[PDB]
Amino acid sequence: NCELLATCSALGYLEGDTYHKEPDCLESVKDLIRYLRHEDETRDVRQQLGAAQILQSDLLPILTQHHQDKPLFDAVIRLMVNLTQPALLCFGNLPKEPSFRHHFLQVLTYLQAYKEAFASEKAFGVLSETLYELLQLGRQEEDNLLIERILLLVRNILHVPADLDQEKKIDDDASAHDQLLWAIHLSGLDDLLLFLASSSAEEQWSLHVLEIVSLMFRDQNPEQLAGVGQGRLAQERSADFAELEVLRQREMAEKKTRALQRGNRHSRFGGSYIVQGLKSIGERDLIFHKGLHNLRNYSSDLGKQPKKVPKRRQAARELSIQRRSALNVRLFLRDFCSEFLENCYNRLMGSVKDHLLREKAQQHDETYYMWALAFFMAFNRAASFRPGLVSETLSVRTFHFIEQNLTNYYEMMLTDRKEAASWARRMHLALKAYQELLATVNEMDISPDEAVRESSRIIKNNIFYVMEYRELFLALFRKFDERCQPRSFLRDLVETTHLFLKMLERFCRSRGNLVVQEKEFNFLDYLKRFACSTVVRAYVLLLRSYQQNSAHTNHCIVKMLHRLAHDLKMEALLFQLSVFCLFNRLLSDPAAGAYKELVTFAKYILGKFFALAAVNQKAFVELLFWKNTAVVREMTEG
Amino acid sequence: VIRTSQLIPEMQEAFFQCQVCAHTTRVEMDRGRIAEPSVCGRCHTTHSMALIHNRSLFSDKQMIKLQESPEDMPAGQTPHTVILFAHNDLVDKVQPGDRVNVTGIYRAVPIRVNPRVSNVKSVYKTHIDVIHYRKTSEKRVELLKELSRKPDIYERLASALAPSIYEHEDIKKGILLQLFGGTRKFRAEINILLCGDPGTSKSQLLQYVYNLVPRGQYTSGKGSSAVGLTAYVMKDPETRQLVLQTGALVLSDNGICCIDEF
Amino acid sequence: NLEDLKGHSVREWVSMAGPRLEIHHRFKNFLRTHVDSHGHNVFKERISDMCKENRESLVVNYEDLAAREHVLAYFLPEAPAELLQIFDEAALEVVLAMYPKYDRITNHIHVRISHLPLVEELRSLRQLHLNQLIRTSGVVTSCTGVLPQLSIYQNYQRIRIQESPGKVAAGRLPRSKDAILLADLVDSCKPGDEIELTGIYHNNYDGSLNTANGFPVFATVILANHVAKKGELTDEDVKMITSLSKDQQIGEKIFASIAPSIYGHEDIKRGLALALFGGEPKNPGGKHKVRGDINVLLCGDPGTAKSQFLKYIEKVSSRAIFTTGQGASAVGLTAYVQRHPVSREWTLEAGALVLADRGVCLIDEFDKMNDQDRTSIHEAMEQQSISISKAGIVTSLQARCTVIAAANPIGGRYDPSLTFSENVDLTEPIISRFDILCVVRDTVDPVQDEMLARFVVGSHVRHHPSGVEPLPQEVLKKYIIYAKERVHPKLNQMDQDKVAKMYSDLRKESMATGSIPITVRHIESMIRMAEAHARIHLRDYVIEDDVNMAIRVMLESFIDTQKFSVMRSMRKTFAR
Amino acid sequence: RIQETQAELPRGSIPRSLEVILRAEAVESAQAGDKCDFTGTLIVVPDVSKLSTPGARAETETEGIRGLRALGVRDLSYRLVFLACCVAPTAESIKNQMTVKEWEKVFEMSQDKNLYHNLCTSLFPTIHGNDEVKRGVLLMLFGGVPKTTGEGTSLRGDINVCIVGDPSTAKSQFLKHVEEFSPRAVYTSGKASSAAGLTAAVVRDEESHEFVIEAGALMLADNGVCCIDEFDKMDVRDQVAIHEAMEQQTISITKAGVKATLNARTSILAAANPISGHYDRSKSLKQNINLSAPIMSRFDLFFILVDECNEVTDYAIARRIVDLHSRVYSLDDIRRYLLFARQFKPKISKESEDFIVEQYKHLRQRDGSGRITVRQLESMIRLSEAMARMHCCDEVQPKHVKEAFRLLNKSIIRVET
DNA sequence: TTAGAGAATTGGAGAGTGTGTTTTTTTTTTTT
DNA sequence: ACACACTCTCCAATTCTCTAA
Ligand SMILES: Nc1ncnc2c1ncn2[C@@H]1O[C@H](COP(=O)(O)OP(=O)(O)NP(=O)(O)O)[C@@H](O)[C@H]1O
Ligand SMILES: [Mg+2]
Ligand SMILES: [Zn+2]
Repeated sequence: NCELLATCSALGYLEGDTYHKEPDCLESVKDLIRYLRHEDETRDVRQQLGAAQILQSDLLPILTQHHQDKPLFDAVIRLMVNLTQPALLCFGNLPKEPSFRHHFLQVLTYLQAYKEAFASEKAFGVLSETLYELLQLGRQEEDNLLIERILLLVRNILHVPADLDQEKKIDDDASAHDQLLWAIHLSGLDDLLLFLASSSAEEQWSLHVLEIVSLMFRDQNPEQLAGVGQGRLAQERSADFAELEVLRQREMAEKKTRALQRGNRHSRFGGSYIVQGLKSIGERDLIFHKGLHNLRNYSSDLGKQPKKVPKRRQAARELSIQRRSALNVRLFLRDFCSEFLENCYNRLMGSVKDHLLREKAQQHDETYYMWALAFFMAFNRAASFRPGLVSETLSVRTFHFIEQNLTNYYEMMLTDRKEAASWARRMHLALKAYQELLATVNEMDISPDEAVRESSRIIKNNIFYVMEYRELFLALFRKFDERCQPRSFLRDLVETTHLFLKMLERFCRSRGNLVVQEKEFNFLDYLKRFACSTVVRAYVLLLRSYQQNSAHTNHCIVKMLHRLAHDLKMEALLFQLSVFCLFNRLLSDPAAGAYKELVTFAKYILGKFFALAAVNQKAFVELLFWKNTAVVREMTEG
Repeated sequence: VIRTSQLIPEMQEAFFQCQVCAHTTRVEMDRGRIAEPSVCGRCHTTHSMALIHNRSLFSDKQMIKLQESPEDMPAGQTPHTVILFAHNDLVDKVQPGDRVNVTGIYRAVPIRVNPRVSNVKSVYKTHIDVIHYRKTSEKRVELLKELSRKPDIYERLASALAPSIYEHEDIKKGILLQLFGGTRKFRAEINILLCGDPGTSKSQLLQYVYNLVPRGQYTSGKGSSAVGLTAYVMKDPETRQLVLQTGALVLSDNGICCIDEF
Repeated sequence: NLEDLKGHSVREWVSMAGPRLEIHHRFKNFLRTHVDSHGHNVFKERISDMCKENRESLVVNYEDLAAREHVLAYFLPEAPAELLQIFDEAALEVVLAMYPKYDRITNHIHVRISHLPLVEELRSLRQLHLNQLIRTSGVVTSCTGVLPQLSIYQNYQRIRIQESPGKVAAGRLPRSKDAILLADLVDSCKPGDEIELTGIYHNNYDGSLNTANGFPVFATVILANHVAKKGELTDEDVKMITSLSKDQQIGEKIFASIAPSIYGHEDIKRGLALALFGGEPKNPGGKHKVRGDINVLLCGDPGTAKSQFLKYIEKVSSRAIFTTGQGASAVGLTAYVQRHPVSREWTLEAGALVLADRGVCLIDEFDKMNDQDRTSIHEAMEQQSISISKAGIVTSLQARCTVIAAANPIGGRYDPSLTFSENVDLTEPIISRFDILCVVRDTVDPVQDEMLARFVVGSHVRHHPSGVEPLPQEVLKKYIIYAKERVHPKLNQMDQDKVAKMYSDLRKESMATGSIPITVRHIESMIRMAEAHARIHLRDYVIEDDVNMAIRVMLESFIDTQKFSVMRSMRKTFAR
Repeated sequence: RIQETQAELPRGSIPRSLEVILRAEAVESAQAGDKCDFTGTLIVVPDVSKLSTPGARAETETEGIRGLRALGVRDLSYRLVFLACCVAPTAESIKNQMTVKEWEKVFEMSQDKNLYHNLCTSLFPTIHGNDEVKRGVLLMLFGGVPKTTGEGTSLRGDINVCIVGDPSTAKSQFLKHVEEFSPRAVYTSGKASSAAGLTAAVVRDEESHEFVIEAGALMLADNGVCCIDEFDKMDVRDQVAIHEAMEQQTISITKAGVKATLNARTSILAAANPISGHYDRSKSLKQNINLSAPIMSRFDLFFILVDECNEVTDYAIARRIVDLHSRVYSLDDIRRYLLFARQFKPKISKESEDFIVEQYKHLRQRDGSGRITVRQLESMIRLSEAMARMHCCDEVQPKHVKEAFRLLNKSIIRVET
């Protein structure tokens, strides 16, 4: 430790607010590079430099005050570009070994400190001025390299994640990412991103600008971002008072129910009762030791602890939570997003698609391209501008491209067991983008223009005639798994299914019959494929969280369930004890008034069950087990 | 009644929270036993659930000590005693020295041989679980107005004092005037002295007037007296913490204080 | 530059190699180069004195450390356990550079800081102060035996200090703290001492406190670094002291410098001076010990500055105690027995005459003690011990003190128509135990009134908050402590015939008037006074001048005992 | 630890008490005997001795709870505590407190004409006649500057005043009136109501059978004014202790287990009764009163009050009393002005020395011609300086010395004659 | 396409070990 | 003799892999 801490001091010293470099500072930073060139795989030199806080202590003063020496400026920039490179790229993965895990965490800690240190607007200002000078040349390879490393420096600074677990800030407060983003605006560096994105000859930089822009907007979804306006202050104030009111009210109500359930006399007042005629697990009647009031809602299991699960038996879970940034940041982001869509989207997408098609040996990350089209199409649609603003993406090639990518991800998720989690994440991203394409063609039907309506019919015609889009949903439902994907994937999949069936039904109405890739089609025959009992199990799992599901989610799932049960007459497939337990809890909750469709559907299907049970007593056995299609149909025959 | 404890809080519903992931759960409790969770159901990590004392739900209890009354004793014996527990509403309704009738449930409990060991003694201790206990206007204004408007009311009110004393009318008038007093710098209240032989009815007269006024007090100048004229500091027989004992003169502020063998 | 605090706490910063070496060199260079206002090297002298006496302990002053090397003075109270370690390492090699053989005597040297400016009151300590260097004051009440502690073994002792009585508010209670003494600090104090303590404030866990309070609350203690009561004379001090002794009029300078604001009263100042320096104790042939100390009594009219003189003596001397009349008991004067608070056994403890020891014990309103309390001092005043036999204890204690007392005449005013014994009302066994006796009276001369009044008015305008020339009081204090420790007068010869004749004649006349009875004690008293005058002149041997001075003081104080009409004849009888 | 205040305690009940916990900036803001209002929350604290942890073990007619892992096979019990977040009572400071109204008032007082008599009237409106007493007692409030001599001895600041009179007349009124007016003052008597009395005492504490001190009236009256009634009748134990307390302003104790020096810096106003109740107008004060010469010589001023049954005077007194019952400067103006005046420290002028020494010489030769000590010279300086301070004068000019001499001379003459 | 048998890894049910635990004589101050 | 804290072991439950119904 002491060796580096002693030698690194050579760069200079600070006098009040004036920084004085040493006369061999350049040779000194060259020695720091020589240290890094012979660093250990644990990244020990980087941890030592971080402990010595060289970047915060000397490099920021050198860049702010001594940048007139362009060779020294170049040396400092490249040094900190190597130092700031994200930990996942340095180690190659999050390490399995505890020693390397500790080193990774420590390196990432120093990177977090560097990100906080970089928040000074003066650095971005100098960087933007330098970059503004470089682009005026219409240059040497070293000039291009300086542009490259400037872009990569801000990329690396943005890339290292914020520790929301450390910050624990309330909504509308600024995180480290938020403050740094605001500093980008305050420096004017954003204007250069829009120049680079809009200028045609800068296509080589546009691929980097895509990563920069997509890194900035991560915390804000485009729909709520499009929602913002100057009156939001009073809106949030009044709404928060209302939210606090209902929260307090709910706790009061629940308390009183518990208070009435408990007896009034103290916990040692005693007593004992025999439930005459109710036999035990043993040969004789049950003896009950608890208070008299408890028998009003008795179930024998109330005394039991839950079953202890094995470690490897646990399902997947979310590592993320919804947020909103400070109103200043929200307004700035909305302006930037509007200006990017206005000036840059189609040109940048054409450039990025060109690079992804041409430059396959370079292994560029396609997920950013899909993220950007998924984000900006949603923003454009939320603002309901003319479809011309997103013209480039409105073509069949996008559907085929994302289908082959999504099916590749699906096949890899199945085959490449060692990376199935990441393949599932990639597949989920692709599904999200595809849902936006469907929403876009649906929206232009309700436009006033016949030309775009005809274009919509052309796209939808190809999508429904070809096999892949109508087969894909069944392929995903067939291989959904609790370890493989969290429930968010299932929500997206079933909602996309409802939208696909809606547009399919509307398209089938155009002619006496639809012919498809070759066979005469039948909508009811296609829906019969979803009568697989595994699909119903997934639907029931999604239904357990109906109070936490969105209103749109609940509408979509209940609509599809009623259609499948009623019109296909497959009703007996829903006669299940797990479902009946959920129905019992549903009808017991006093909040049932909010869920009229669900309770009426539940009472309807239970009516069918009790009507059958009155005739046939075997239903009480069938209720324990899942049905094959033949059994579902045979139960009505008896 | 002999003695009354300080108020005791008592658990009703324990509140458990996970250290790892802040998930919470509530446990209704069973004749003094708490069913502590072994594992957090949300995050599947054992021995991670903690009892939060001030978030739990509590009740009030008090311990009262009572003695048989002197009338119903066998001759020459010392008296017996029992312990009573009173909950919620009844928890502060009696004070030492007074007398009551009580209805309750006669309970019996085992006791442990030492605080560490789990063995119990073969002879049980019993107590009473209390359920109920009993202790053993314009019309008036108009009557007072008419009576005050009657002649010789001063003589009549004086005559009403101490009917056992047949002739000392002007002394009764002086005592009546002391009870009425002046009104509010200068001392507005009145002080009176009675002198003469011992065995005369003056002590009976003090005890009579003492019983007529709400803020009254009575004691003797002798060192054998029940409460002193002087304030002092002593250790509480229960907690052995200090308590400030003010004297009869302080307690009788805005009241009458009768002193004997002055 | 050492001052460049960046990215690190000061504790971490001084742990680094570069800063540690800079601190080490700076303190070493400070030790070798530090100079006094005269251009003298300070630490050459101090180190040499430390080595010559084998004392292994070096004292540094915070003020001039700051004045010359402020950066170290700035760090020092913030990280004491670091800088004090570096300081010890630096001092030992300077010592070995000057005295290469000193490793034979010791292998470590401790640096001790002094005059630290940031004093705190003993009840104003808070968690803000933890692990920093502080200074406080108080009186010791408990003190363990010296015990060995593991490290090798070193001495260890624990004490308890509390707020000084009369610095707490009236009728309320004092706070207290514990402190730890290690190595050469043990037996730097004993119970009842008032001390100034510099140390590190430190805390640790204790289960008893957590279970007694129910909250996770810690216990605290002070690690002592320097302890001093509230000789070390320089060469310049002894040089000026010895040079002053050349003056033939030094007696006038010393006498005129006692209680300077009191006008007049030459005899009182002279008597108090002799009692302040004192004669020398001796034990010829080992079986016949005799005391050295000179006791004084003052008596006379009210408003004559009697109470004021005692307060001055209390201020100028060291190891002084003051007490008044009915405010003292026989048991409080000598020694007392108690059931010990924690050892649960009978134990004996020191009273005033024992606690004073080789010091001054001042008494006031001596006329108004209870007689059963006043007769407790008879052994201590002559045999100079206190013997006790109570509650199974049988022992004796040292009582080697000087007693000074003030009294009033019977009926409030002295009458020159009566002798001293007739006017004072004290018995012969008390009167004969005082070496010097004085009588002070009112007078009515107008010029003397004008001079006294003008002087007092002058004193008042002089001290608004805003004969020969006397010494500054600090010079006199240095002079007394030198003379009592470095000079021991020898009585190698004197005229026996002259003293014997005078004594016999004097005793014969004392029988005639009966003003005071004269005994063997008077001769021994003159020997003490002669030695005291010899000591004031810093002479090792008594000479003829000293004997004449002693005889003059004796006879001048004796003539005042007589009736006014008799004094003329007595004065002419004892012509000197 | 707190207790129910006197106003709440229901008749016949024993008082209840509670444990209160203070933290951070609120610490040591309340002392025993204070009455305060606390804001916070009520909480429940477990018996920490029976819990166990990886860091530390458990130590070990009711039962607690059972069934926690940390509790083992023991049982756990609770008690109530009140956690308080706030507590309040139930030179530059003058600049901070005085608004322009107060500044204008003290300025108007500084410029006032015959301010001395105006303040006498304002402070003592009830009193009849006896202006000399009013002037004398008023001056005592302004004190005198204390001084420390270079060798470390110190010179007395406070003056002391004594009033002797018949039990029927005014002397008691002055004591109770100034006590009601003044801040930080004590009323007591020579027949004191405690084992300590006027000066400190030793008592054995039964918690250890250990000897400790207990404060007397003159310790509590430190930095204040002390009023002593029936001073002619007093315990000998206190009388000896008063000799030191009057001039040295300290108290010294040396008994078993206790050795201390205690402060008693106080201005004393004493009231006494002459022998046979009524003052013998034919005899001196020294013949009339019980006090000894050493105590009597301590006071800076003396005054005598004696009645006679003049009909008009009696009728006037009666009418004053009944009229009072029938019903210039306020007391707060006097308080604010007095606290302003006591910041001045006037010097004596060179020319004033000649007048002072002359007057003392004149007094001394008069005494010698038909006794006066050095203490009288000090009292001249103190009284004249107090006069200069009360008029807020910059130095002790001769106009103050003349009045101070007049007061002292009239007092001594009526003492002797 | 759905289900059972053979091999490998891992949780926890259970046992063993170490340790802890009113009633008498004498002094001192101040009340009498 | 009767309770905590800690260390350690062996049995068999859960999943991977190959095979038949
Ligand atoms: N010669 C003097 N010079 C200066 N101050 C003096 C002188 N004589 C008396 N005083 C002052 O007189 C005051 C009383 O002094 P003090 O020592 O108590 O005299 P005292 O004779 O002992 N009085 P007392 O104790 O009643 O016999 C003090 O303020 C002295 O400073
Ligand atoms: Mg005196
Ligand atoms: Zn959890």
